[PDB]
Amino acid sequence: GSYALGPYQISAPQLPAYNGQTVGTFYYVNDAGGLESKVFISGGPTPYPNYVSAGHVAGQSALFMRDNGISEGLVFHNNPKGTCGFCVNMIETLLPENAKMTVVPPEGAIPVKRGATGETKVFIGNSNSPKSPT
Amino acid sequence: DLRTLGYSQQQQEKIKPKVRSTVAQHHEALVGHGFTHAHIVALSQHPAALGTVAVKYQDMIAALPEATHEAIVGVGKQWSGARALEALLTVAGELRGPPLQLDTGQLLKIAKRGGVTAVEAVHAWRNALTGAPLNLTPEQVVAIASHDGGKQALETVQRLLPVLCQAHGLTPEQVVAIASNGGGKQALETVQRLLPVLCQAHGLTPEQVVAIASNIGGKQALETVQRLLPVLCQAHGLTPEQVVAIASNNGGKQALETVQRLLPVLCQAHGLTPEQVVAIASHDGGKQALETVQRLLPVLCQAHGLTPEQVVAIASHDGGKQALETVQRLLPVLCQAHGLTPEQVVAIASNGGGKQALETVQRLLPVLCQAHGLTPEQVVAIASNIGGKQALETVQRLLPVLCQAHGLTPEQVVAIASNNGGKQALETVQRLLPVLCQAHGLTPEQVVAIASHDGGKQALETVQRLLPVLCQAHGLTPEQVVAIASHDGGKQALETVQRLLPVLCQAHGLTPEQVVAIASNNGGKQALETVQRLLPVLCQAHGLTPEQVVAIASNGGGKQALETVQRLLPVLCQAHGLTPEQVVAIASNGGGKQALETVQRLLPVLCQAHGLTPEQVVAIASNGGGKQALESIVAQLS
DNA sequence: CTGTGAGGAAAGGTAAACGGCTAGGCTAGATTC
DNA sequence: GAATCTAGCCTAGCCGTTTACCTTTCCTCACAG
Ligand SMILES: [Zn+2]
Repeated sequence: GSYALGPYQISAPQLPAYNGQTVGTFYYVNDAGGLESKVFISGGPTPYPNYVSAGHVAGQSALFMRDNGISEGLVFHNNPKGTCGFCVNMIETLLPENAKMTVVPPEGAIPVKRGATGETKVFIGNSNSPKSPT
Repeated sequence: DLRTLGYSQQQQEKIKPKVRSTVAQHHEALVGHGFTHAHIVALSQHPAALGTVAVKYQDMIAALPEATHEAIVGVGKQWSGARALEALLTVAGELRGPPLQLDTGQLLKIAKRGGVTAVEAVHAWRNALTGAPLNLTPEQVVAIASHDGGKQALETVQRLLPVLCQAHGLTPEQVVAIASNGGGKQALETVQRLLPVLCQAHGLTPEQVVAIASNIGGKQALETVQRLLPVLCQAHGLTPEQVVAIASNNGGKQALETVQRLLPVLCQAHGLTPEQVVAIASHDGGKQALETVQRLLPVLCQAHGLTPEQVVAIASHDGGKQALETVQRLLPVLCQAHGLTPEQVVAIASNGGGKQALETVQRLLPVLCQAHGLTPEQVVAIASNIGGKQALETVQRLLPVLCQAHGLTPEQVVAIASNNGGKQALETVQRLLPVLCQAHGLTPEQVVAIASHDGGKQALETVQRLLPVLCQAHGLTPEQVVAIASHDGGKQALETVQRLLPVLCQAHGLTPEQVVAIASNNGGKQALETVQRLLPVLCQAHGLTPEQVVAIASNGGGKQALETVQRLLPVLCQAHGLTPEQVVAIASNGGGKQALETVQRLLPVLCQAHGLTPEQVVAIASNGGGKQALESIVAQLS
């Protein structure tokens, strides 16, 4: 994507790895123009080990966006395969009442498994709460 | 004068003025013999029959032990009522022996439908009829001599069967079918006179000519076809099959003339494709339907909604004029007082005899809704079939008895009655439920499932007749018999299975479960016959195994699928690069013939103008609903 | 070194719905001898 | 009058094809015994 407002243009630096887990970026602002990728790479300790999306790279936003970001969201990905099908669903619950999701690089346009659609949707506005483990 | 005897005003008005004295004379004797007032009123079209029945009745019962009052009244009210009975009192004894073993019902039917002349004609020439060179079974003789105009078809058959069967060349059953209708002598003579001319100049096959001449009113469709085929095929741009279909019904001459007169007017002023006109004019009373459509299309399409497609749908059945007039008369009162949508009324009226169904619905909606507790949707579903009036009248009478004396829910009764011929199914269930439940060990649910289909009465009778023999001598569980008998045409499937199981299981190496799977669908008899005919051809000429043939045939319309596979395997495998497994996969679902034709028609386009490989279109077509996806999801959106 | 949770998508599978044909009966009016 | 020929209108039974509503799979960028 190349469209967004606020004190920043719309582009991300890419890291070609092909190995490892994932590299991602984020662009969020609450009251200042401060923003960074927040060194999000893969899954670590999260208070939701039961939801598979909680260890995927996109789903990690829930933590620190439910806490801080009622605003929209911007992401870019370094895995050129496509957005997992587990996060096409299952992602809408784990945000506040309204938020936005963004696009993946054009390289990840060769999906082989179920789901995995390119140029992911905005992923706006579901109303239920993430469920407590156990 | 007849009021003292106890006749109502309407009954007195029905009787002709000059025959009331005869009723006042022979009323006491008839009442003593056990006749009702309605029977006496009906037995007055023939005044001379009253004295014959009153004086000679014990002899009638002695000669015809099983005869009832209704049969005697029906026989003795026609144009030859007295003389037919007086000949039945003298020929019945000789007609019951050889060569024709005739029962009471056949004698009564032949008398009532043919008269004294037919009775004596059958009595005289029985030896010549049953013997060489004719060799006619008694059933064929009864069928021929049971029409108004008999004693003339028999002599014509005797004189013309060898000539027609030797020179022109026709199967004797074809001649019998031609001669088994009113005015069959004229039909036979006209066929003999006009068959070569129609088969040589106009290029018609003999089967079509026989089909035209196998209807009451022949000798008029053949000459009209001969006169009007070229002008219809040239000026109006039609096809010979359409003309044959138009002329292959009762009064086809009138239909042909009306089509010639009114095709341009309907195709220009109103707006209607010629196919719709042909569909309208392809039923009995076609000219009436055409003229009524021309008269009533604008008013119904403007003042009552009712798009022209619905009007054409209504008018495309036998008696389509009465249905249109009844719809025009009863749409407002039915949609304004009983709370019914116009689509429901159209669905009710789009069947044979829809006027009676509409009248019965108007008469019986409130009583059924407020005395038995039925939703209007249930009544509409009951009344939306052929003969729905009888179904409604039978439900109104037999609902409480079946719901109390047999422990059946109203939903089951509604499901039984919501089918063609549902009047007979309810009576058969009432008669045969205890016997089937006690003497054979069947639950009521199985009986209801057997009876909840078209022709369920025959299915129940066949199940009762054939359950022990199939269960004991062939090693079949009762569940398999129920599964076979559940579908439409269960009697035919059961008979075909009983006839064809051993040779299929022995000469072809098929297991009984495969036969059960083949015969457990609509039209399973045709599938069984086609499999028996085509298994060795498909397994040797082409590379196939019996499992693939069984999979193809284990579906609705398996005969068509098998024939289409046989026709289209080399064409698809030698021009489009498809392996036989893929062709089998395409054809192993419902509507497989259409799927194969669509794939053949649409593969080049989807391969040269959309960027799709063959395996992808095969995968789309391999699932149920292949024509819809290939024809309107991948070929119209782009 | 091979087998585990939440959440709406597509996809097999049986039944219900929607068309069209064939065989047989009964009544009223017209036509021929 | 005595027999026979023509048109319409109603009930049952059988054979093919398309559509609406349930239920059994498939999906990782994680990890444990
Ligand atoms: Zn994911």
